[PDB]
Amino acid sequence: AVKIRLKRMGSKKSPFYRIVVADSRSPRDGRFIETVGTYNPLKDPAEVVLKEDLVLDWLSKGAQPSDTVRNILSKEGVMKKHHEAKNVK
Amino acid sequence: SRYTGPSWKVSRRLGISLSGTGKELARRPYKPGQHGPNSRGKVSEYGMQLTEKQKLRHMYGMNERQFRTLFIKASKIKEGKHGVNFMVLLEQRLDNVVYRLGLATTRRQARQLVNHGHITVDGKRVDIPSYHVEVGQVIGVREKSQNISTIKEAVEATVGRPAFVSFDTEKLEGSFTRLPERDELYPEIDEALVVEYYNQK
Amino acid sequence: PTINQLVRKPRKSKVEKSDSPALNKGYNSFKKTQTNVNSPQKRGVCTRVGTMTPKKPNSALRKYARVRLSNLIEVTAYIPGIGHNLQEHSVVLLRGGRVKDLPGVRYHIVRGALDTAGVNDRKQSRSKYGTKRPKA
Amino acid sequence: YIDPKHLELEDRVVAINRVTKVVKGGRRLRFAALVVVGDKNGHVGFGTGKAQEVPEAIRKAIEDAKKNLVEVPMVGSTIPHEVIGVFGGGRILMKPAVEGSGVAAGGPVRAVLELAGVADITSKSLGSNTPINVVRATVEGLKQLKRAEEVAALRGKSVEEII
Amino acid sequence: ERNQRKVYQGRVVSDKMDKTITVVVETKKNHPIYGKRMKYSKKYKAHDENNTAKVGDIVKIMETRPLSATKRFRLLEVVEEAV
Amino acid sequence: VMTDPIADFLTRIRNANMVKHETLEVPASKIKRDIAEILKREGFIRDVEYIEDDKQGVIRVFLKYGKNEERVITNLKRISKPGLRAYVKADEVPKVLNGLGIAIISTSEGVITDKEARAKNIGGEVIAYVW
RNA sequence: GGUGAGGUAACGGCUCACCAAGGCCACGAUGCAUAGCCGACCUGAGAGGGUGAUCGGCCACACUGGGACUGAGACACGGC
RNA sequence: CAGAAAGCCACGGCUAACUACGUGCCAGCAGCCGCGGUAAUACGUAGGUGGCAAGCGUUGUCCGGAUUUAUUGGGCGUAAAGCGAGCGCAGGCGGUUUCUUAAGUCUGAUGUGAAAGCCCCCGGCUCAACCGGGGAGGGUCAUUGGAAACUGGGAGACUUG
Repeated sequence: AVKIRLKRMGSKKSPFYRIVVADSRSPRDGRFIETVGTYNPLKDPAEVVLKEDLVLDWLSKGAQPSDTVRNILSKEGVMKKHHEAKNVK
Repeated sequence: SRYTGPSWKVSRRLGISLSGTGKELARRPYKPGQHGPNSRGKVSEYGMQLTEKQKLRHMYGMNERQFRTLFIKASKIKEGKHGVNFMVLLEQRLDNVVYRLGLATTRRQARQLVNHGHITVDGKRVDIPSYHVEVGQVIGVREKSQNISTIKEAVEATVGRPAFVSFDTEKLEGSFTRLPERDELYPEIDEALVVEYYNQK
Repeated sequence: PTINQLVRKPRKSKVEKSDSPALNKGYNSFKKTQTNVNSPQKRGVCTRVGTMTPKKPNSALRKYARVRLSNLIEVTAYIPGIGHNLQEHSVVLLRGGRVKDLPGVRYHIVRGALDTAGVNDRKQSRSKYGTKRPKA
Repeated sequence: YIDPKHLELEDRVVAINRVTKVVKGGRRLRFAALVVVGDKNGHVGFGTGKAQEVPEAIRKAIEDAKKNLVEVPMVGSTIPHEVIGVFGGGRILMKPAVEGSGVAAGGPVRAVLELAGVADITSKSLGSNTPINVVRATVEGLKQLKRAEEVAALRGKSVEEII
Repeated sequence: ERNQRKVYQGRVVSDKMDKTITVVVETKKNHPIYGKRMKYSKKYKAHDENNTAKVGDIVKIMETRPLSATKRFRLLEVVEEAV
Repeated sequence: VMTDPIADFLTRIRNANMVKHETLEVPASKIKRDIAEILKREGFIRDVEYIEDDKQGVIRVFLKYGKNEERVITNLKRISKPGLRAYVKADEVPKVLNGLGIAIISTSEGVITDKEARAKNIGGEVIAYVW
């Protein structure tokens, strides 16, 4: 039940967010296995700061990227590349 | 307590004119108190380094703990003397760019100017008086309402203008030219009475 | 000493006392408990009142306050200030400090933070004796 | 040796005592003084004397002091290496510092080493703290110091294969 | 299979038990504060087939699995015999 | 009973030097011969020579002195005495009097100076200082 | 410790029956008192002393003590 | 519109800061030395000055200064400190030398020592803290290969102990 997800680093008013990749038994900002990506919550068009190297390696193992990961990596087409290089493979 | 002094009694007590021979000389060399002339025995080196550090602290009006942390920034460099590189890094406050360019006449005028957003740098506003100005930031004067007379009143009163910055009063534009050094930027104050006081404070 | 003789002994330290014994409170209630209570200050009550004259060769009549805390032990403590606002059988806070006037006393009671008042002469040391800013 | 009294020198008076000797009836009181004299270029000395008042005492001390001066072999306004000197309870540690850091030393040993023209040095008082034996052990430790051309000259080899 | 057990070439001390001897290894290490080399040892309960090695014999030993109330050693090679 | 003859050799050096005469005879072994050749290398002994009949050694030490009768060597003491052997790695190599003296390291190939150890990145056990 | 059997996701005195008396200790067994352990810290020139909050990891506990059941996973914090 | 935006404890030495008067063995100050007692920079007022600085005094606790537990880094004739003396089990340390060994020791390669931590390089928040990217630190660690001087294990030798 491995699962890639997000992680907050806020202050009071202005947050900063990070993608994080883990197993779903764990808490969100708690433990994990390794690291994937981040993104700016402010200044749209914000800073799409992605690894885009471990998502397809990680879903080769088989996981479930969450709701935000699918949209903001379909902006980079990684989920499009997921069913483009895995349903075609 | 941030700044109160009328630039009379501090220049009286420490002794050096603070700092460009802009004096008030009818009452200077005798210190205040109920014994003006009727002085007493010699000064301990406690009091010597005391008034010495208070002389360099009143080069700005700044804070003792900020002087501490800026002194600790001067040890990261690992070239040259630690007092000399502190003395150089003493002179890259935004207010130091204000005074040594020729846009004002004193540091309190520098801080009262830069308090209310009256200057910018490189087409971007800086609010704080203590920004770290490197070499390359072409300092500006916020050309919205620069017809205010006291800017050019301080410019055209060409009293104290050093010769290590390249600057033209035509555009009111210029940049901090290159590196200063000890032998050029204000003798005579210190090379070691800082680096000895700050071990056993 | 030689080094294996330093191996088979541990070189113990010089374990220190502290001249504030009453600020480490091995309670009575309920089950006569222990101390975890490294305090700045402890509040207590009165048991008697009086004065004291010191050793040779100092000569006056200093006053004091003997205090029982909640741990059923009694210490004599000193009074600061001019005008003792406290009286017999009254709640009293303590502050720690050794005093070289007499054997026995090693504390001084508070002025101007609790049940006691403070100063009405000093307009220059107003943080001490717990009576700050008067408009006069 | 006799370093002459023909150099520009500078003084600093370290400390004075008031010292008795009982006579039948009253009490004598005389002062001593412990004065160092230096060129702040690399020649320093010390001395003492007693009299009945302060300026006469320090005059006699400066009179004594210029008979004795020491070489203090410098390199870059810093010691060549680490030297420890001891004279009757006066253990003094002295150690070369980083160039531009200053003198990190106490009361009397600063009054020697600043006056002898040392920019950068570290020290630590250890043992006795009367101001006489401090100064004497200081000057004894500064005596105990070598130099590269000296050492390579003493051995049959040359310098710059050992620096 | 990629790893054997760390064999500890101890000597035999006790052999009074059936199928079971006592192997004592010895090593020497430092002091956590001072410097010189100490001397210390443990004792290893070793399982034999029929108690071959005598008192003082040298044998290397190898662990298998918990056989008893935590004895975890086997015989390998009778290296050299006392007499 | 002597349980360490190297320190006796070093103290006979200091005892003959402290009263300043240059004749010295100690019974010697292989390693005393090694430190004799090291001290003849770096300019401290005027001559060494060997006389053997049926027993220990001996190596005869001829001390070195200057123009105005002073001494070129001024002290001598060991480091890894018996009782506490002390070992030094290649980034632990000492540098005595800022390299104005020398120090002895026994590496895996002989007795060398401590410039030789940082000239090969090879450490060992430190016998003694001298300066 | 050995013998065999039961039992266990799993080895094993974990448990039963038989044969012996073996085991651990001055390098500190056993006993008594105090303490949750760690990554870490506004101390020191450094060797080393002091604290175990944040925040993160592991372990243990649910008014006190026993006991199981469902469920693969609990002897279960808002289950019995 | 300069308008709303100024507060803290002492001044006998250690440790910058003086006067007038009162109580004048007593009212009360003491971090320690130490004051008082009719001429107090020490008791108390009042003004003068001093150092931090919208934060500044007191109290408690922890490390230093402490070489005052000394491995780094102390010593036992008189200062605190060699058992009243011998004999010896275990234990600590051992004369010279040839060959071997490689346990200690030195050296390479590899896996690991979570992330945020501290530091350094680079960057953004108007700088600043806060956040981001990259490696050094934490092994007295595990496997694997050499080195054979010193210590340790095996075989022989010598005569000084």
